Amino acid sequence: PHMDKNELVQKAKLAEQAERYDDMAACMKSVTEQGAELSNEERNLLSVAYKNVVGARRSAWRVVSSIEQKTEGAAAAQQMAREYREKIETELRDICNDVLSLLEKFLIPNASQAESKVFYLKMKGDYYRYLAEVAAGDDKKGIVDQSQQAYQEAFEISAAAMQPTHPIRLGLALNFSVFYYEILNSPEKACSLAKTAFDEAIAELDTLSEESYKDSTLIMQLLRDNLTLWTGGGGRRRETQV
Amino acid sequence: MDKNELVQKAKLAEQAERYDDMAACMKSVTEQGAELSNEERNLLSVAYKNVVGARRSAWRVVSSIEQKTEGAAAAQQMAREYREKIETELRDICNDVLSLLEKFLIPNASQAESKVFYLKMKGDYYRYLAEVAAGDDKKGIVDQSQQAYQEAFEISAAAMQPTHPIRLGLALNFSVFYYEILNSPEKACSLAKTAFDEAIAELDTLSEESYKDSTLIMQLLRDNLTLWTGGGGRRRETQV
Ligand SMILES: C=CC(C)(C)OC[C@H]1O[C@H](O[C@@H]2C3=C([C@H](C)COC(C)=O)C[C@H](O)[C@]3(C)/C=C3/[C@@H](COC)CC[C@H]3[C@@H](C)[C@H]2O)[C@H](O)[C@@H](OC(C)=O)[C@@H]1O
Ligand SMILES: C=CC(C)(C)OC[C@H]1O[C@H](O[C@@H]2C3=C([C@H](C)COC(C)=O)C[C@H](O)[C@]3(C)/C=C3/[C@@H](COC)CC[C@H]3[C@@H](C)[C@H]2O)[C@H](O)[C@@H](OC(C)=O)[C@@H]1O
Repeated sequence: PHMDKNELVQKAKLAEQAERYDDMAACMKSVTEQGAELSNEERNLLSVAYKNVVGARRSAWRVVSSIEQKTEGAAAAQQMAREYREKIETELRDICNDVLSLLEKFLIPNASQAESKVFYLKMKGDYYRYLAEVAAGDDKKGIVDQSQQAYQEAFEISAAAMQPTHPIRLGLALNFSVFYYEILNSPEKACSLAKTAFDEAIAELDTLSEESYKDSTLIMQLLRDNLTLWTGGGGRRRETQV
Repeated sequence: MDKNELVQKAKLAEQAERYDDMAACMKSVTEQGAELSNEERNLLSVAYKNVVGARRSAWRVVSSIEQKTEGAAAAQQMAREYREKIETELRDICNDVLSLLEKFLIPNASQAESKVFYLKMKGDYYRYLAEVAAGDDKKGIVDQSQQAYQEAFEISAAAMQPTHPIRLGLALNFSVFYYEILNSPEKACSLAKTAFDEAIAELDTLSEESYKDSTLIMQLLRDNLTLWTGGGGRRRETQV
């Protein structure tokens, strides 16, 4: 029925504890469709739910894609893997389009604060990036442009209105960096973006609050994990403190 | 879709951890009516193990939340109704498996090892029904599980080696059935200890490269024995 948003959130937390993320996503989708601005808690429940729904397809897509490449010497096995991948892609695009619709219809146009604006624009960039991961041929370029345009708009807002220690500004830099490295095949810009975001958070560490401490320090390590991974083939100088 | 294509897509779904797809593929193979190979048999069981295991895990999480929700009638009802929703999915899965066992797998089982596999499976999925049963229907569900386990137990005791992973796995689950469903811990321990002792008497067989599965089940059997027997004056163990 048309239930209260607190009732739906309660059901979403029940589904989250049971690791039933379809249910959790359906509850938070209904919360979004009521048209009221999401609280930080509801926003995070929505994001986590669809993170898990789409992630199951992305991990399965990579497994099947790898098998398709490993079986390229046999036509029957390769075609079976290809057709299974195409089924998974259809599920993947339907999920991404579902999230992208909720962003366009409810979340982005109703975002009244820069923090939430950046959150939803980063989400838009992420789910277009997930579409880019499985886009083939000539239709990839348009999807990549959509991802970049949302990331860059979120980056402009974030650079002007958010501290470098804010988890959303850090998470934006992390994923935008991955976009440059893996979608645009631009490792220099990807490393520059990751290194700058980390360094700026370190430089202004005194702006980090307790409520953002665990999230921000986690994402700062994710930034360094990627930099260390990418600045391989020589380099990755160890760090001291004197 | 031909038989061999279905099995190949089932293996594909297994690697992708898409167990609903895997179960659907092996159910279609089963419904073709021919006897399953040992590989196809294992694919079918692993598929439905994961499909039903997700509901059982979620059932226990939601049941616990529901039981801990005192003085919040609305929240407790919401938790119960969500558990009941999970229960319905769980029953449909078990009924699906039990129907496949009764219509195809058990009647077509040509040799003892297969008969024991499928009869153990029938005992297992009736046991899963018993875990969420109550009222009047539980007694009948429990009897169905015990009768399937018992026949598998008599066939395996007759025609299978004590080191066979199917016979060991039967002893593991039948003993748990006794401990947990029938509240017969001494029967449960004796069943588990006899199977463990009879297999450890052929320890050289268990060390062979082909007996990794029996080796795993032997760890579980002894784990339950340690859990159920002793555990009072035990001191922690080290190894220099
Ligand atoms: C019940 C609510 C749940 C679903 C658990 O919230 C998830 C998490 O929600 C918050 O954390 C957010 C957040 C995450 C944190 C980095 C988790 O950090 C930990 C474990 O310490 C991961 C999540 O996916 C989430 C919600 C998302 C993002 C992501 C948003 O892009 C659009 C990039 C930034 C990051 C932000 C929003 C984090 O603030 C919280 O601050 C976290 O609490 C902790 C651990 O401090 C909580 O684990
Ligand atoms: C990887 C998965 C696939 C390919 C589907 O096979 C699952 C597994 O299938 C076989 O193992 C069976 C088997 C299991 C073994 C205990 C797994 O052992 C190891 C070392 O991983 C667990 C499975 O669920 C399965 C198929 C089921 C049963 C169970 C059936 O009850 C009705 C009773 C005991 C056990 C038997 C049938 C085992 O022989 C094999 O012997 C295993 O191979 C090894 C190396 O142990 C393989 O991992």
